[PDB]
Amino acid sequence: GDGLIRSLVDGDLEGFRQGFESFLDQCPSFLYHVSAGRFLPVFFFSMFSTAHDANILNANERVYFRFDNHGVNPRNGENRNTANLKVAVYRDGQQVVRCYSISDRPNSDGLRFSTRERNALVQEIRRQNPNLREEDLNFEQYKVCMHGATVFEVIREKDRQGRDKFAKYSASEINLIRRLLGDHRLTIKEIEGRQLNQNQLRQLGRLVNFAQVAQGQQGIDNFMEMLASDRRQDVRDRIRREILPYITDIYNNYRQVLENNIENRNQRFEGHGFLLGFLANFSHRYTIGVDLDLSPRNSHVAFLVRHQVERENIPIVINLATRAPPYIALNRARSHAERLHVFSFIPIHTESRNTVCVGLNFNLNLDPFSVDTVGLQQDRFPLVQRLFECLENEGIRENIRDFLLHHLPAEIPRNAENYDRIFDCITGFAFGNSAFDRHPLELEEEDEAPITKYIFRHGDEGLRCLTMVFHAEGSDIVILHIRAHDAQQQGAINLQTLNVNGNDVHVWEVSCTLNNQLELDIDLPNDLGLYHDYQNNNANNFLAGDLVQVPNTENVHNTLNQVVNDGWKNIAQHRGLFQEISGALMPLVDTINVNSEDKFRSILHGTFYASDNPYKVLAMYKVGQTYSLKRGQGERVILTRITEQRLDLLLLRQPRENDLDTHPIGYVLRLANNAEEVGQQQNDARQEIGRLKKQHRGFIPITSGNEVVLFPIVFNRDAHEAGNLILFPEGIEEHVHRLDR
Amino acid sequence: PTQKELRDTMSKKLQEAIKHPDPAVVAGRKSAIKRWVGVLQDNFMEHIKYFKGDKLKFLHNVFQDEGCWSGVRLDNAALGQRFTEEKIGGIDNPLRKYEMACSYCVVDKIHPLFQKRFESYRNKFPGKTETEFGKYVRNSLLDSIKRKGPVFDFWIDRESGELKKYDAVEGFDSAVKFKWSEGVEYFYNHLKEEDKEKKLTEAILALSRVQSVEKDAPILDFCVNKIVDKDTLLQKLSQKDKGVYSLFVELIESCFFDTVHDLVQCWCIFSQRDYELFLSSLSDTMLKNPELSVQARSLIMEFWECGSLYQYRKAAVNTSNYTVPTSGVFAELIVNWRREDIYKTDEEKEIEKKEILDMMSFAKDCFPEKFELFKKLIIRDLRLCGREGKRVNVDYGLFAEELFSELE
Repeated sequence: GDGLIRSLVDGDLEGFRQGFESFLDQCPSFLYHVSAGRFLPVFFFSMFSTAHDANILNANERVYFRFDNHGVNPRNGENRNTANLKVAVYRDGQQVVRCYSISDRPNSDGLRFSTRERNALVQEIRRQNPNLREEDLNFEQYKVCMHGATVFEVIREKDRQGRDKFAKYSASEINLIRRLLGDHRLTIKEIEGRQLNQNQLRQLGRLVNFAQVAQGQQGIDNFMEMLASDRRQDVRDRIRREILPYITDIYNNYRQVLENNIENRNQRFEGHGFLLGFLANFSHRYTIGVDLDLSPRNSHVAFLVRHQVERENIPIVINLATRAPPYIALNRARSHAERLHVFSFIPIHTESRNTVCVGLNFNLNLDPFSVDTVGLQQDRFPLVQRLFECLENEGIRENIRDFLLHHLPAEIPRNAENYDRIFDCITGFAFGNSAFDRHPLELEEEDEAPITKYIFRHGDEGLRCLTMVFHAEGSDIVILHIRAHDAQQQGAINLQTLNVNGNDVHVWEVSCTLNNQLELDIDLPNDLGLYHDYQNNNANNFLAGDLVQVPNTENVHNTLNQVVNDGWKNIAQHRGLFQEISGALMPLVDTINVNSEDKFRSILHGTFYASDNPYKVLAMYKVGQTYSLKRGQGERVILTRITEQRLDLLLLRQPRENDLDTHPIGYVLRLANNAEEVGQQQNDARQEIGRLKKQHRGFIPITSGNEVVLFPIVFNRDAHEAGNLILFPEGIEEHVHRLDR
Repeated sequence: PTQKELRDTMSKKLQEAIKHPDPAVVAGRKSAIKRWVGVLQDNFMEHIKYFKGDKLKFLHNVFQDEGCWSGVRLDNAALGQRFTEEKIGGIDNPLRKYEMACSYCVVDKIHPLFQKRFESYRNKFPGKTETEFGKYVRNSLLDSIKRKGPVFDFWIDRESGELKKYDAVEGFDSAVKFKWSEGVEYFYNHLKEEDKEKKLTEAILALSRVQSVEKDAPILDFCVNKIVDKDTLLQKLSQKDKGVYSLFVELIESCFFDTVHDLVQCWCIFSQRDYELFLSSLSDTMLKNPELSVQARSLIMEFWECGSLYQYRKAAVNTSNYTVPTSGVFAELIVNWRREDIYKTDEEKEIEKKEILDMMSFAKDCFPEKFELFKKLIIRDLRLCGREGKRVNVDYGLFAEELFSELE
């Protein structure tokens, strides 16, 4: 590479485009937040304010900035926390002043540099060059924007005539005029056309001011070398002694500039943009990977620094808290770290058993950060076992809820518009985990009991409730309900089919409800009494429906042992795997109701999780992005369209000393509601695989081998027999994809 | 809560049973409880997670027994017999006896305890030979218990059901691969007297890695303290990349302080970064286990006042690029000095003072033109970073300024 700020300052737009393209691969979730407050502007500010300290730019290459805050909306007159970033660079002895405008919006009002911004800029230039001739200065105005998330453009505006090379007003100026006048709904032509009073012009001149960034007392040239290590103690010391003190100092130094001329700024997203910028200044020199989680109720960022393909380097997890104690922020960082294998791709790019956690609150005067180390290991959650253990032990409900919620794909938002998606994923995941559990129940009193699983089909064909029954032979029975917000039927499930000696056998119920706020609530377990008393007391209270026994699925576990290992490139082994899964689901197709691709994917996800092999299974895994370009016409417009590529299911082994090939297996899943819809679904799945084969750098850090297995899978809802339930390619070779290193 | 938090709630509850006259023993045995339960990862917490009431009173009676201890470490043989008794002190045994017989190598009881579990599990079942069904039930049972660790699949043959017998060399190599502390000790005793020194060296090298886990450190302590020629071992360790460093930090964080003292005195090498990290590790551990303050502090002063390490201590206090390599060490020492959560003699506080002051005097003399910045940096580490045992909303930087005043 060559450097993002370096390529920008030098005017090498194609070098900046290719460089920013590589950073977008390093931070796959960057684009989701470019339109959230000042996330994008602060990102670029950080990159510029820390470049002198990183020796990217010389002291000769002066950098001047200004935050062009948008202000009130012309449509509703409400405050906005968005802004534009105006940055210019001047090297003494040069006649070129390169001016840059950064904003989320592609053509936001005031994005162009204003005449007053030019006067405020040249004012700062002469604090060191008092007798500089401004007529000899040639201004090169550029624009950089990304919006949607799907588009990223770099534009070099064409040369313009005098007094037309600069716009009349910036975003902040337009906001002040509206505030100085009465109307907030004044259009630009209105504002530009009205003659302004001399006092109003003075307030406009006092509003636009530029500031200069310079090198500090602490150089950060080798700050990423300090983090590209395998020693947790080293990485811990470097973050606590050098790295974070610098970031805290720079953010607190420019603290007043952030809060000026802005109301209700998003401190979460701005603080995260500042951290990403610091890292982006080293993106061209190191293989960095950033996993950002900025969804609601989440403020985490996990990154891993490497020189090339080191497999034991220490990840770093930072939680940013706007208004929280430092210990509280560290707690949140530790909680994310313990579940990092479910959430993040970072435990895939490193095999380290520890992670450095950091809780950060920029607002605190004392104790702004705290650092500690947390173990990093993949956990196997026994769903059926914890269900039985949660009847007499409190707190397991939290872990059971966390198990189901954390495995939800991060792509699916947890709002009212995706309620059915979330419900389909939770029920399908719970089914696959419980229906495909081969182990018996480890009882509390030094004993074990085999578990025969059942699933109940409600009389209402269109009811959103998954009900299963787990019978521990010789012990208690647990009825599990995963209900929607409106599926609150309390009729009893008939357990007459269960062959139960009376014993001390009790019937328990654990009910779960996904509410309208998208929170999964697990009620307190209830003892419904002894089995015989349960059947007699509910004689006229039995829910209409049928209790279908779950078939034995032990051969699926043995088959996955061969498929995940030596037979991962064998199409027939994969064909037999899904034929057996089909053989198990066919007696349950009507009771399970695989009515959507989410349900289909989550059933398989829970199946591969419960089985010892694969070691790791991920749903909706982002492999990477594709960048298509468009060039336009001096006026140099470079447009980049970004399209994401995701794998419905990715199955991975664990890297071992003898075998570092994780044997990556990817499945593209589709659902066919009718037998006529089958051919279109298969073709669509095959087309997606062809596009996945265009991705390479996304599959390279996931394995030490040079091939990936990709298969198209289609669920045939209207299948007559089990042989056609899950449709697998018959082979009439396109599943093995060689990787280009 | 988090899994770490559940571990400490069980660690702190099990620490109530520890009662000894010497404060140093009580606090060293408390560290062994945290090692037994697990700190950064689960150890025996897997078996005692749900233990409540009389179940905890059983473990309370075990750890309060002097016979289950050997100084500050647990007597594995004593624990093995206690954890396989039907009841002690009138309290029933809440642990799974077969799993305990496997973990502590009670080989006389492993097979009869497994057969009890096998019979009660078989009797819960309704095309396959009765012999083949028993092989299936044995495989299903062993695979279930194997979820908690490979030790529970180690002693029972899956084809015949008989108790497996192992050569000491094989069991020793398996216990290291399993990171099985108790198993490493059992097979060492059965090793040939000529194979003992060679086997311990292999284990120390293998587990002295950057990717080490807390479970490796008990094995390392046992193997190091039984090596006869620590000199020859230190030579082979130096050839391995960061082998000396990895062995050092593993015993430090696990509070194996007596094992490190004897190691640092022998050959009174390692890099400068290794040197600085030993101090940082000790200082952190000092805060995570404040009752071991003296022991950790004494180890710092040995690393610091080692005359052969003169070239390392000077660079440690060399202020460069707005940082000094030991700012944290100084800061963490100050935090210990102002610790009001644990009672301490005023004499202790005082020795703790002159302890720090002597180190600041070394930095003042070594680099006086940089000593003014040194000061700003030290108070920086004390106001920018929050640490364990550091009280909230109080300026620990003012305390450092107090010491600087006394210094001049």
